[PDB]
Amino acid sequence: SGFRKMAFPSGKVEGCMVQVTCGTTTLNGLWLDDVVYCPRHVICTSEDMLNPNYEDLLIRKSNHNFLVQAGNVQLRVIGHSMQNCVLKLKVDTANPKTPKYKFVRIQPGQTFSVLACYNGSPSGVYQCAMRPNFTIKGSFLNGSCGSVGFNIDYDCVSFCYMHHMELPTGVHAGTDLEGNFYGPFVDRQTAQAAGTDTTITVNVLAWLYAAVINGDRWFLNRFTTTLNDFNLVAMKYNYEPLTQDHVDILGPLSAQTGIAVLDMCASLKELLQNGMNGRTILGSALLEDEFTPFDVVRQCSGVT
Amino acid sequence: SGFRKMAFPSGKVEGCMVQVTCGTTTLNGLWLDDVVYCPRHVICTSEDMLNPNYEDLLIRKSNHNFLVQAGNVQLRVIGHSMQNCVLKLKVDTANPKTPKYKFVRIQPGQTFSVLACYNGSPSGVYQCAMRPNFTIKGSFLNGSCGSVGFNIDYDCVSFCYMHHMELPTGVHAGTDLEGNFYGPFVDRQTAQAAGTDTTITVNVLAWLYAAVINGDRWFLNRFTTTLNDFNLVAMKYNYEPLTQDHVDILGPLSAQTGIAVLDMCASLKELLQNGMNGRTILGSALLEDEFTPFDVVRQCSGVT
Ligand SMILES: O=C(CC1CCCCC1)Nc1cccnc1
Ligand SMILES: O=C(CC1CCCCC1)Nc1cccnc1
Repeated sequence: SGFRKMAFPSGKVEGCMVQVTCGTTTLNGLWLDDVVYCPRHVICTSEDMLNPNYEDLLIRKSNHNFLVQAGNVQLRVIGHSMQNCVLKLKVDTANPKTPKYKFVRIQPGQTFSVLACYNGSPSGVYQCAMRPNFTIKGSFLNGSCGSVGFNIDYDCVSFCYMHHMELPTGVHAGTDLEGNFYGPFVDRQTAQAAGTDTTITVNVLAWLYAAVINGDRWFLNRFTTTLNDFNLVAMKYNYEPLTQDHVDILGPLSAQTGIAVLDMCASLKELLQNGMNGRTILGSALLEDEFTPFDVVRQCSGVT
Repeated sequence: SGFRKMAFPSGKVEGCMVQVTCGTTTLNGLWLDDVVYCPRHVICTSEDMLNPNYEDLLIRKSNHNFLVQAGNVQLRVIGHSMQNCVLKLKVDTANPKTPKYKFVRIQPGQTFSVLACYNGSPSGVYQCAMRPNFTIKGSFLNGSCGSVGFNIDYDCVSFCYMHHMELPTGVHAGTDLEGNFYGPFVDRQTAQAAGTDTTITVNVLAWLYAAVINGDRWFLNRFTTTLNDFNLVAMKYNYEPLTQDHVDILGPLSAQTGIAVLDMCASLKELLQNGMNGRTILGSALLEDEFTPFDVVRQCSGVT
């Protein structure tokens, strides 16, 4: 019993973290097989960061200008190329710690573990959601860039996120491992407002199922609702509209708990309309939206 | 910027996790040098678990009855002994992944990372506090026992916690790595009520400093207070009394932010007396007490 914002075990990712230095700027790289993936803003200087001409900047850089250090051993860089907003540095050595891995572009609402890194060294790990507005609410300083998000299916590490920039609002933006930004963000030093952030309704419901499973049930009411009723309430409170897809994905939690999805929606509806009246659910005084139905099933059954 | 309930990178601990099986019961072991540390209730059967005579039970067990498996290779067990509530299984092979480590008994209020494990396999990692009543609010199922808590100072893993039992209230109890329970708990199948849990006041203050640093400051007021005034308010609300020690430890956050500790106490006082009025601090609708002043400094500066 008990329920925690649990991150994936970070060991398989630790073994892939390197330091990347170009001119003066240092940040993190991801060493998989004989390629190191890092943010392309590694090649920038403070005078460039306004509106960097990454193509013109990269012309001026040679394999020898990319200092790649794994612990206390340097990697020889035999190739460099720019794919969208990441650099691929071909090195002469395969990372002997390369886990089974894929590159996956996650969907907003989907969760992942971040291993925050500085100078290619891990500092810690936490679980995150891709916000509906394609931002993450991270813990990232100068030198945390190139830290990656991931999921792990048994032995396969799915890399979904590379950290690039912090918005003036203090929220985080980043790319997939093909260096495509999640959201409209560009790697520049300009004000870039994040759209309206909605609450990930299906994740709140999944978390309400986790609560019931772990014995927090005071919020179960004698009401039901309809997708269309519930969604009128969702709109008001900037929740994502609930679809039959979302309901289908909650089926395992519905089946286990025997609480129909639309009944739980009616619990959610009442919590939105009346607040929590100074009570808590799984040690939280607000509605947690960063556990997927998958996350709840995994943790509540103990998948490894 | 941003602030997260961050766990230590779990890789150094993953490499120490094994499976321990005695009779039918399976749970987790910790393989360091040529010793495997596991909960002694591994030797119990469901008929024993009421009031187990661990000494008499252990008589009946031989080195060959302790099946110790690291991934898909068995360890030969050349010795077994009981220290308090853990078993030390001497194996013929040193764990080649043994990190630098110590065994440290933590103080209540101190935090640590848990790597929850099943069948010697990691499932995930989260940050925890030893509650003032020597319980932890974990995420642990059947087979999670022998999962360990830890801190990491650069390269040294300090093991502080081994998970043993869940109380009927669904809160967790466990030992240091010398198998001494934190708190009054015994490894039996009896109702064992946990004392009153207080809020770890110094950690809330440290978290209030983290909030101010990350730009959440709406709770800063024009008031101050005194240790003795503040502590009258602490009592009412079951906060731990604040001491000069606690104030001394907040000095780095006070100095950085230039907000005297007793001023922040006066912020805390008002939050206790008036609640949060439906606002949030670092994405929380209640007062977080599971970040130490050390934790806040580490994360806000980015120690690795
Ligand atoms: O965002 C920047 C600088 C950006 C990076 C992209 C190019 C313009 C400059 N640094 C940073 C700081 C804290 C957390 N994350 C990232
Ligand atoms: O607590 C028990 C059984 C206790 C263990 C000690 C001896 C009496 C039996 N199992 C469990 C379940 C979930 C999380 N943690 C532990």
